[PDB]
Amino acid sequence: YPELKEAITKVSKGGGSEAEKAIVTLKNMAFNQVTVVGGGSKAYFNSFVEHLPYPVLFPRDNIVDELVEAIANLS
Amino acid sequence: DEYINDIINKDDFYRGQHLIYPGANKYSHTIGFVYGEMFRRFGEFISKPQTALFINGFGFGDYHINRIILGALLNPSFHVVIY
Ligand SMILES: NC(=O)c1ccc[n+]([C@@H]2O[C@@H](COP(=O)([O-])OP(=O)(O)OC[C@H]3O[C@@H](n4cnc5c(N)ncnc54)[C@H](O)[C@H]3O)[C@H](O)[C@H]2O)c1
Repeated sequence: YPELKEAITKVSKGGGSEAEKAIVTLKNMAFNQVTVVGGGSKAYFNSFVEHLPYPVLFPRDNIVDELVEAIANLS
Repeated sequence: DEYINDIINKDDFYRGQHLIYPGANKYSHTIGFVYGEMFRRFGEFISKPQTALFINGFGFGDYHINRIILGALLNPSFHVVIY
């Protein structure tokens, strides 16, 4: 949830919707099974793309475009 | 003995459907059948796994072969040595 600190400020100062209170109360747990991530883009879908690691044994070189262009030109 | 010599040195002597070469009578299915079948066996032969194909000292004067090879690159077991 990107709006993490905002919810904390709202509850401390008063107000906030039911979702903010729920996330605040369920986030206070100090357990390793719950992870807290905050940021302007870390919680967004964009940051999730780069988090995926490449396999150790899977080849990393890209040779698909070469095959496609070879097929297009020669064939 | 019988027919080749006459064709060679008999001047004006020709007939209809008697000879099959080179790729001559394709408008007739009967002849074409032979070349189509040989090419079919060749094409489904390269589809085999763990098969080695050789193209050595070839000028690549044909068109179908090159396009078929380009479209058949899905096989990761293609090796070529050309002079
Ligand atoms: N079942 C089949 O495989 C099949 C299919 C279709 C047609 N055909 C036959 O194909 C038709 C014509 O085919 P084609 O005669 O034009 O093919 P082709 O015999 O001319 O192809 C090979 C040629 O390339 C020449 N060449 C030029 N440079 C070369 C180089 N650097 N290295 C090697 N060779 C070089 C060679 O002189 C010669 O071998 C015939 O009408 C028909 O009989 C056969």
